[PDB]
Amino acid sequence: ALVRLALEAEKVQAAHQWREDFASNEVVYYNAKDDEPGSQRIKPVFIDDANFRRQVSYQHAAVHIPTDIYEGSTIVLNELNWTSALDDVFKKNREEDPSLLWQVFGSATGLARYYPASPWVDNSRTPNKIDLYDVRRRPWYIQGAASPKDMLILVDVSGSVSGLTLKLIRTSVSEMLETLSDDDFVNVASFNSNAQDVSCFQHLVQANVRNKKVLKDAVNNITAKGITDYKKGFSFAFEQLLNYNVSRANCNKIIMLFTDGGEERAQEIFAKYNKDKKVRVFTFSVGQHNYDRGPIQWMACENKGYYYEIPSIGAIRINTQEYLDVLGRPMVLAGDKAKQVQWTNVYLDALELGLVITGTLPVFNITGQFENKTNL
Amino acid sequence: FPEDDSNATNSNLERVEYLFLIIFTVEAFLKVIAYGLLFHPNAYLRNGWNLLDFIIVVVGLFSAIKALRAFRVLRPLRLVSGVPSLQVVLNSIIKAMVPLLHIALLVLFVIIIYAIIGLELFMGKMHKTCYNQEGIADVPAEDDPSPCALETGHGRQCQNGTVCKPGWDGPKHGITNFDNFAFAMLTVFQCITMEGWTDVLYWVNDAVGRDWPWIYFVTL
Amino acid sequence: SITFFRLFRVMRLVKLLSRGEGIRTLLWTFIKSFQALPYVALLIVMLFFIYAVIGMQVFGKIALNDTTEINRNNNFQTFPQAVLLLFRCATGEAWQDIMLACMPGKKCAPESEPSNSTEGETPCGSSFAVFY
Amino acid sequence: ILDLLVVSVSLISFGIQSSAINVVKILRVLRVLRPLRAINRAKGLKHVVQCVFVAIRTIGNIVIVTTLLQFMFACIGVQLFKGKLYTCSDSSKQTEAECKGNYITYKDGEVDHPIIQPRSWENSKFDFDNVLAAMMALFTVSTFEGWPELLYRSIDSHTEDKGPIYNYRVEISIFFIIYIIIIAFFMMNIFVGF
Amino acid sequence: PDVCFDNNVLEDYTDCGGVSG
Amino acid sequence: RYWNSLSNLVASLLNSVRSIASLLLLLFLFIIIFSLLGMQLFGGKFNFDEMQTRRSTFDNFPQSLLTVFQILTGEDWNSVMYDGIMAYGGPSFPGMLVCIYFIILFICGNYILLNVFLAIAVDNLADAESLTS
Ligand SMILES: CCCCCCCCCCCCCCCCC(=O)OC[C@H](COP(=O)(O)OCCN)OC(=O)CCCCCCCCCCC
Ligand SMILES: CCCCCCCCCCCC(=O)OC[C@@H](COP(=O)(O)OCCN)OC(=O)CCCCCCCCCCC
Ligand SMILES: CC(C)CCC[C@@H](C)[C@H]1CC[C@H]2[C@@H]3CC=C4C[C@@H](O)CC[C@]4(C)[C@H]3CC[C@]12C
Ligand SMILES: NCC1(CC(=O)O)CCCCC1
Ligand SMILES: [Ca+2]
Ligand SMILES: [Ca+2]
Ligand SMILES: [Ca+2]
Ligand code: NA
Repeated sequence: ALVRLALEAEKVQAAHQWREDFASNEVVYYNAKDDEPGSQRIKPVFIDDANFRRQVSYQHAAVHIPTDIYEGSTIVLNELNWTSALDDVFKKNREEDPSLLWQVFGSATGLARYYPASPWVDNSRTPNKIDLYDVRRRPWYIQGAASPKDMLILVDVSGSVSGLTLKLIRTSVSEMLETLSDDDFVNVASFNSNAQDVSCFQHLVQANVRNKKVLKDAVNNITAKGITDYKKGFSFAFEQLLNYNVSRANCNKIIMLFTDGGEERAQEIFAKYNKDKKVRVFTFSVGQHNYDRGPIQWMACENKGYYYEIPSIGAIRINTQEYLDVLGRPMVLAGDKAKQVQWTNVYLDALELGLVITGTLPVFNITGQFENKTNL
Repeated sequence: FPEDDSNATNSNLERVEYLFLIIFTVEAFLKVIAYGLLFHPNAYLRNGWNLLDFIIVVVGLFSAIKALRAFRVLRPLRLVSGVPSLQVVLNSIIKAMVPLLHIALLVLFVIIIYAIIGLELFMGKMHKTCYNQEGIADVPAEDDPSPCALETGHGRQCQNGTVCKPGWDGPKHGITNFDNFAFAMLTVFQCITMEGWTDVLYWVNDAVGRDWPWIYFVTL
Repeated sequence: SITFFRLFRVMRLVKLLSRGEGIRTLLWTFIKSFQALPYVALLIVMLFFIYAVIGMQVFGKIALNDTTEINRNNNFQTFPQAVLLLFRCATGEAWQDIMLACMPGKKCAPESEPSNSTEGETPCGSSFAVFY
Repeated sequence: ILDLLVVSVSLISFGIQSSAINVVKILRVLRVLRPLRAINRAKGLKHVVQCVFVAIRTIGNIVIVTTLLQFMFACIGVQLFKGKLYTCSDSSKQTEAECKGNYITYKDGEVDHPIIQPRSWENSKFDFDNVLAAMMALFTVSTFEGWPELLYRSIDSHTEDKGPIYNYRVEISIFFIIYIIIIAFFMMNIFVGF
Repeated sequence: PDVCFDNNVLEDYTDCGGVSG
Repeated sequence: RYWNSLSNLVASLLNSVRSIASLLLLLFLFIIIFSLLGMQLFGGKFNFDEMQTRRSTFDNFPQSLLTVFQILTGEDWNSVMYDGIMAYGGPSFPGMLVCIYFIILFICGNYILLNVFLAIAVDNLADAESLTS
């Protein structure tokens, strides 16, 4: 079922014409979590079913759009326009196996289109019932968006980071740790004229619930003081990634620096520990300040990494889950041999269904494949 | 920087501080040797000598192992001594300021009297808030509710579960209040410059009522 | 409940003002400058009176609200409160915020004759308030 | 004007609903000038009103040149900040075409307290677009009231229809400073004339 | 797991987050 | 300039500027000294609250100059005084004397500013006396 869905989705997206005239012609779809120009809504019938412990309809597929994503933009409109072709294959899949549970396509733009149609979840409309669901952060999405990694979070705890930016750094580190799974290994270090571990681990750990809790509790107790020294910190980070005496993953050695700014590039350390660019370096500039952000971007660009800015709590959610786009380039380039179904851990369904396991298969973009034009 | 940081530029300034200190020290030594028993009467010479001995002391203390660097800010004033036709302006300004002593003393007496009046009228009537459950108010808490439903009828705690709860630090951060003597004098000085006195008047009105403090504020 | 008498004690400090000589004659000759003072004072209080009256006439329909520059202590209907507001504006305490608080779109309380606000239009327009 | 007061006394009920309510009840405030007219013979009018009129007449060119400089600075500010002073609620969006939804704000901070609020595109209170406008803004700046807020709002503006940066174009603040000094050079001058 | 995908030589990676803005 | 009712006044203004450039540079030097003192004494201690960065700080030199100018104009100096007091702990015997700084910055310099206006009087004394030729 997953393979057929992925094939149909790729074929439909390949032959699609971009447009910006959604005012004249509207996209018709049923939206969940409800009850604007360019969109028409659908009123379902919502019969009651015995398999799903709620009311569902077998005539169209519901769409969930997160709160911060406005459903009137042209990207979302095009997404709905070209994803409206998955309903027929959804119906065929459910007709083949009537015992089929939820089928879902989670887009990279934020919206998740699932079948059968059913209203989103709510708990008595209490004030503490805001919908913060984001399909791009669900583990069944992250496990198929990339491969296991060997992340080592390097945190700036120098004196120039005390204040709002230190709190932002702590929150960002917690949200970054929230994206990891059991197959990934992580450790957290800090540096202020001296690099040291933030907890009792001293090396990479399997990053399960207990270890992640320990790391979060250790990172929520750090203080800012002393001068900054990027050379010692990066030496420590590269040394901890060359252990091989412990259990590891050996799949993605990445260094995720959290800082504000500086004037040090430290070319010698990078030319010493990775001449062959075997370790990616992602860089984050956190808070509102007036420090130079040049060397940070140079570090992000020289190594096959990326550079991000997190100026407020609002951007933490989105600007900490974007590194999976960079880590997915080799998988896309491999292409056909990377179309393998993966099954995830046991977790509680967000639509009140119990304990479930989710199959996973990514979908590639193949527009202009027979002409080899863009490839960007 | 917040807590002892640097960017390789402050270190160079610290290094050149030694050169500046050496230049000033040798200049002072040669000048005092040339003058002998004459370096004393001139005030600017004594100021420069004080600056140099102070910077020697602070650099020695730093080499032994902080805020004394603030005295370096007194160095640019020496420039005024260096350039002529500028000290006469300061002398004229001082001469013009001299006959204002009576007015300054009268202002001091008035502010002292008003501070004492405020101390007598208000002692601790600005330490209550509409706390809901335990020492926390839903409002930003800067309000000054009624003193537990007494003769004063302002700042009523009728918000469906709000009490006086006399356990508050005070308005702002406990800085603007008529308790103690320094606080009252500072508040009177703040009100006499016509900056933010309306907020103080409103807080006092919420504390005790709008049938008394307005006379005090308008008279001030 | 009566503490007005204790305020007399600090008044003894006023005796210390009589000790000085230059300050005494300075204040004596300055307080003696009440010859042309009454006419100018009457002109100023007349200006305040007329401005307060016209303001309470046009800026009526009080809106008891917080964080809107129009509160229980900052009203525009009672004459002493209007005079206090004008005095505050003269002293220069966020008068531009007060001006912005009086704009054509400004919902105001139904405390007036429209007890249920059955008018649709906010009774605090004051299109010329800026000029005022 | 007493005749007008008569039309205020009479119960006027014309087709206009605002009859004898605000059209004429605001023109009846001219009742305090009657004592002035009565005491115009000596009393406090022989030299009080005359001196005020002479003083206000004798200023003239100073006021007109101050107004001319105000107009010039308003034009300069319009050419500088014509549409730059704009923002949105979440401050994470730049164009006006993208700030048309809802966003999460965490009360005052400390996380774990989400609050969903609509996105709105708003100007910087005191507008600077038209030359008819942007003069009351400079008047407020010259009165030393709220000018730091406008200064820090206009320091970090850029492009034409985009949101602000933290500290882009810090130097432009000197403009404001110059204006202030110029205004002072006239505000202290006028007193001297008197 | 044994299947790992990383470090492909045909990766562009010319679009970092700094030089593009 | 079709009228010439201000020619003597304009010439007097130009000469007065050329003469009181000394007063202007003295005021600028005073502002520089107090800005340096404020930057050294306070510096980056205005980030105690983890809510929002305050614009009026003493981090940089231009920022210190802007803050000193704002205080000199007298617009909203109480908030800066409160921030400075809260930087040194809170309301207490050692943590309250720093406000003395602000007091000086509000009086002596302001007095200097007033004296500047005094020079203008003398300038107009050169105009009215020139009115009778
Ligand atoms: C807690 C201990 C307090 C100890 C205080 C000791 C003070 C001794 C000297 C008394 C000085 C009191 C000054 C009170 C007047 C302040 C004032 O009234 O400030 C508002 C006004 C609104 O005007 P505005 O246009 O709206 O804005 C500003 C545009 N400039 O500004 C001014 O006139 C500034 C006048 C300051 C004169 C001070 C001269 C002191 C000379 C004595 C030195 C020995
Ligand atoms: C020419 C002006 C003279 C310069 C003054 C220098 C004298 C020494 C001042 C600093 C004293 C010192 O050794 O520094 C202690 C610090 C550190 O501790 P805190 O910062 O409190 O700790 C944060 C807790 N979270 O402050 C204090 O304890 C009280 C400081 C009291 C003196 C300042 C008064 C200002 C002078 C006004 C001049 C016009
Ligand atoms: C709808 C909003 C944008 C307002 C309408 C357009 C505004 C910006 C335009 C329309 C007409 C314009 C006015 C037309 C004529 C004059 C006379 C000139 O000597 C000074 C400027 C002034 C007074 C203009 C200022 C700007 C103005 C008021
Ligand atoms: N199983 C995926 C869900 C909930 C989840 O993301 O865990 C979302 C799409 C529709 C089915 C439910
Ligand atoms: Ca640093
Ligand atoms: Ca003032
Ligand atoms: Ca003010
Ligand atoms: Na698995």
